[PDB]
Amino acid sequence: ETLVRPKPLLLKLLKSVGAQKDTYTMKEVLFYLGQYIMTKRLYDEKQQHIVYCSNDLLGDLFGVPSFSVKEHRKIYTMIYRNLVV
Amino acid sequence: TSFAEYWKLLSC
Repeated sequence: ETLVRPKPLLLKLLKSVGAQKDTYTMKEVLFYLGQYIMTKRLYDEKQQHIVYCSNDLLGDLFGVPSFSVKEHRKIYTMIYRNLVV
Repeated sequence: TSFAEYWKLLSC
């Protein structure tokens, strides 16, 4: 059901917090990614849709110091740039 | 609103 292939920085990200494989569903990459953040306490404690990726792997792949979960389209766009679909 | 839910809004 089209499985996707993370590119090397996102696969590294995914592996770091458990993941075992090279190919995934979108669901799966989204659960592992959400896991990575919450796990890396990259989220802002008072307005927790904000995420910081300065001096982190996450900014290496997204190219920005921070971002807002609300920005659904912008965030999907960045994830896809990191997948062969 | 939790990060959890905002991200659960992002998927869904």
